[PDB]
Amino acid sequence: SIQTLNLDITKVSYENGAPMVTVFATNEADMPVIGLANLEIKKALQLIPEGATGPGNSANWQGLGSSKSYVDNKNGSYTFKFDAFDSNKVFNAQLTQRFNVVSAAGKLADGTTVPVAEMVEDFDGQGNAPQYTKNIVSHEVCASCHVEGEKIYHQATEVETCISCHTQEFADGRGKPHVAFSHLIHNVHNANKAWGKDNKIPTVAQNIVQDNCQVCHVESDMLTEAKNWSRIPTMEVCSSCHVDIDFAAGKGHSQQLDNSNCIACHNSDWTAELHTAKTTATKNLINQYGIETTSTINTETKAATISVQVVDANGTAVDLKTILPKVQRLEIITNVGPNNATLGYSGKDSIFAIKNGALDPKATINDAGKLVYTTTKDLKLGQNGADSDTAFSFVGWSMCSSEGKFVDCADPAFDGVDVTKYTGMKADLAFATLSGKAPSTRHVDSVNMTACANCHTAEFEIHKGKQHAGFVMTEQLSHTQDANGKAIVGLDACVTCHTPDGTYSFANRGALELKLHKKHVEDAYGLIGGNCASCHSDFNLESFKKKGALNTAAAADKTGLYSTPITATCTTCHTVGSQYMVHTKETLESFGAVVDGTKDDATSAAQSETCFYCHTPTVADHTKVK
Ligand code: HEC
Ligand code: HEC
Ligand code: HEC
Ligand code: HEC
Ligand code: HEC
Ligand code: HEC
Ligand code: HEC
Ligand code: HEC
Ligand code: HEC
Ligand code: HEC
Ligand SMILES: [Ca+2]
Ligand SMILES: [Ca+2]
Ligand SMILES: [Ca+2]
Ligand SMILES: [Ca+2]
Ligand SMILES: [Ca+2]
Repeated sequence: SIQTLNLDITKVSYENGAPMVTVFATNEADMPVIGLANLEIKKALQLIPEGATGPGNSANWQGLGSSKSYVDNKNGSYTFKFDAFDSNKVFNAQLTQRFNVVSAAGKLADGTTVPVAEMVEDFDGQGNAPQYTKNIVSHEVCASCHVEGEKIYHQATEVETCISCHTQEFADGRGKPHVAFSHLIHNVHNANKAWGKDNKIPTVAQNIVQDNCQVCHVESDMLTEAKNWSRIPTMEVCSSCHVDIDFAAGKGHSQQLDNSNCIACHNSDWTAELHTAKTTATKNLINQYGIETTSTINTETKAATISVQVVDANGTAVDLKTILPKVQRLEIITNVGPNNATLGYSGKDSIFAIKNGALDPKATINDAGKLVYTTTKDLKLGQNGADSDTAFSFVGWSMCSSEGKFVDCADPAFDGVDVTKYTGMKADLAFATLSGKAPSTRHVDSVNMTACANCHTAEFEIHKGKQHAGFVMTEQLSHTQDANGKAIVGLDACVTCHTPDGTYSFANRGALELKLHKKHVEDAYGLIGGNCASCHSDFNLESFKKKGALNTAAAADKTGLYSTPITATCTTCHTVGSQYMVHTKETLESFGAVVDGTKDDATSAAQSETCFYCHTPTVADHTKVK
């Protein structure tokens, strides 16, 4: 019923001794919410300033108590009192005061569902606006990866709440420096030491965050202490990833008995630059060059000719001969039928037109300076309906590089394993038709690269390594816009290899409709759970009408097994015969499905599934049935 619960602390009065704190609660339509039964001041705190506990030391939140004692004022406002405020007798009205207010998800008496809500607000010692703050990060950055509104590890859903409990005082009281939040947060994302009573090595977190400070530390003229990540070096925080130094013993570093001198040597400019230098340099290299690609079909040979034009940052022609010795790889993959690929993985046309500065004999650089290549595999154009009139070609490429500069590829046999020696560049996509009519294109309206980049960054070099140059996905291969006129960067090019017939093995669930789900349900569940909205804005259920069979298994003789397309898509996570699927194979067949059968049988029955008579999935709730 209630979609968003907003909370504001509207009044703080110390006239009776302890503070009386009034909270106003509204819904998404700014209407007052009456009847909250689980509202609480989870923490009352005050701010010991930067350096007060010692030179170079951080500011600290000192505890003043908590309260679940409030009156519902029957107008959207609620007033708290404290039964035992400041039991430690440390209250100081010269300090900034903070209140952390939480409302548990649940149902108002009338049965109205109410979602969780959390907030903090800061004041001076009389309830006016605060004079100074410790605002370094905000909850929004975590939501780029962790599902907004769900608990992050435990206890709460917003970082300010974690920060309000995991304080220096908290850590000191337990004799455990590592549980102070500014140590913990880096610890749990970095694999140099394990964490928890379970000794978990953060392998997955490390591979996503990659120690990149800017995924959480965003400079902003909203958070006045945002630059603290580089301006306040301390042994307590810096040791979270730098785990082998003993400052006390003077091992692996000069002896430092306190934090008095860290900033004198570790100046802010240096700390900020050093931790961000590699990603900054890589992003600079990626944006040095681009490509613009065309494809045409020879109406008589029915082969496709792909032409690639390198351009500079201003989009000005660069003759490929001039940078050829620095091109590490350029690869071109062509399939047919962008809505239901027809050639399979084994039947696709593919070539490394360039490897380590050298042109393949099948590719040439023409007099206008473009690379030109003509397909050699049977593209079977027009052999499978109107969609098969269209060939689509994916171009990926890389340039050799060292320490932020492009360099010559001096080793023709360089295998691409050492990713520090080259940079994947912006990939491209080109369409051509046998008929000469406009090309068909795949829907790109349900998932796009912007969603992938929330976790992997915009500079994600997909598949970079021994097997591929690294595909960087950008507006270069956009062919449509959203309702707002923003270019959509689709993943439709990936279908060149991620075909309905699978990838190199029929046991991989390689089709694109299955592969992203399989990889992420297996390895990203700790982050995403069942949150389809992590990737999807919508489900394009109409797209199923353009699909045929999808490969779902390998037979014992290693031949391919296939399912009708809706069943195939759902069963990636809901394996037939497992505890994750109630419908038996017999029942699914009674709904028109083919389950791990022949390609012919699955193709014939592809538009015979009755699943959507009952199932009405939306991204908000994919489990919905009539
Ligand atoms: C906000 C969403 C968070 C997050 C991300 C974490 N916490 Fe807590 N936490 C609390 C207590 C009493 C402990 C045990 C400490 C001990 O071992 O003595 C923890 C522990 C953790 C861990 C494990 C850290 C480790 O190195 O072992 C982690 C990763 C963690 N928390 C994350 C208590 C609280 C709260 C008290 C009201 C609040 C709020 C939070 N935690 C919030 C969060
Ligand atoms: C105050 C207690 C600190 C803290 C928290 C750190 N330092 Fe230093 N440090 C200095 C030099 C010349 C180096 C080597 C530079 C380099 O490797 O490029 C370091 C190294 C570090 C590290 C990184 C350790 C690593 O090998 O990765 C860290 C995390 C670190 N320091 C923290 C020089 C100085 C000083 C000059 C006399 C002073 C004082 C400090 N550092 C103080 C601190
Ligand atoms: C948008 C549809 C995409 C695409 C194309 C990819 N991702 Fe993710 N990803 C996430 C996590 C936690 C992992 C596992 C990391 C690990 O186990 O070390 C992955 C893995 C991948 C890969 C494998 C290569 C790699 O970098 O590990 C690939 C190719 C890939 N993904 C593509 C996390 C997320 C998200 C967090 C909510 C989001 C969103 C995405 N990924 C989105 C996409
Ligand atoms: C992507 C660049 C992330 C951002 C931004 C934040 N987190 Fe994260 N976190 C991320 C991953 C891939 C993982 C590992 C998940 C897994 O299955 O291993 C984590 C892990 C944590 C943890 C430990 C719990 C765990 O699941 O291992 C915590 C406590 C945590 N993250 C907290 C957290 C906070 C508070 C963030 C905002 C400051 C935050 N993370 C951002 C990826 C990313
Ligand atoms: C999210 C997964 C983070 C990443 C990646 C990095 N930092 Fe961080 N840092 C994060 C949080 C939630 C906090 C606590 C903020 C608070 O209000 O308490 C911090 C804190 C720091 C600090 C302490 C600043 C202070 O005033 O004491 C430092 C020095 C710091 N972080 C440094 C730092 C560096 C150098 C990083 C890249 C290697 C980095 N952080 C990444 C969250 C996250
Ligand atoms: C994990 C999120 C880290 C935190 C917290 C801190 N550092 Fe760091 N540090 C980290 C990485 C991944 C690297 C390698 C950077 C590179 O690309 O070379 C470093 C490196 C340093 C260095 C240079 C050491 C070297 O190998 O040449 C220094 C001097 C350094 N870090 C200092 C430093 C300080 C002062 C920190 C607290 C403010 C700090 N680091 C935190 C990862 C992480
Ligand atoms: C052929 C040149 C490919 C293109 C173009 C793309 N991918 Fe790929 N991918 C390919 C192979 C041979 C494999 C391994 C076999 C398998 O099916 O798993 C993959 C694998 C993936 C995975 C899984 C990764 C894992 O660690 O398990 C993902 C998530 C994936 N591929 C995604 C993906 C995307 C988004 C692409 C377009 C940018 C893409 N692939 C293109 C081969 C090829
Ligand atoms: C990113 C890791 C994703 C998550 C999380 C979820 N889905 Fe997804 N989905 C993803 C991709 C790359 C594709 C292929 C798009 C294409 O061009 O083939 C899909 C596809 C679907 C579909 C097919 C309809 C469509 O919109 O294309 C469905 C019905 C679907 N996905 C459902 C679904 C559900 C129910 C999810 C949460 C449990 C979910 N997806 C998460 C990527 C990702
Ligand atoms: C992984 C990306 C999934 C895809 C693809 C599909 N579903 Fe799903 N589903 C997924 C999860 C993680 C869960 C929660 C499991 C649990 O803990 O209970 C679900 C759940 C459902 C349900 C509710 C289960 C029940 O009580 O019956 C339904 C009805 C459901 N899913 C339907 C469904 C359909 C029709 C799908 C294809 C369009 C589909 N799911 C795909 C994960 C994933
Ligand atoms: C009505 C006669 C249905 C038809 C036709 C199909 N499904 Fe179904 N399904 C139905 C119900 C009532 C449920 C349970 C809902 C709940 O909330 O408990 C389901 C469940 C599923 C699931 C989730 C399974 C699980 O998590 O255990 C999936 C993935 C699913 N159904 C898929 C599916 C397919 C592929 C269908 C067409 C072949 C199909 N369903 C038809 C009701 C009905
Ligand atoms: Ca207020
Ligand atoms: Ca909030
Ligand atoms: Ca760690
Ligand atoms: Ca283009
Ligand atoms: Ca039909």
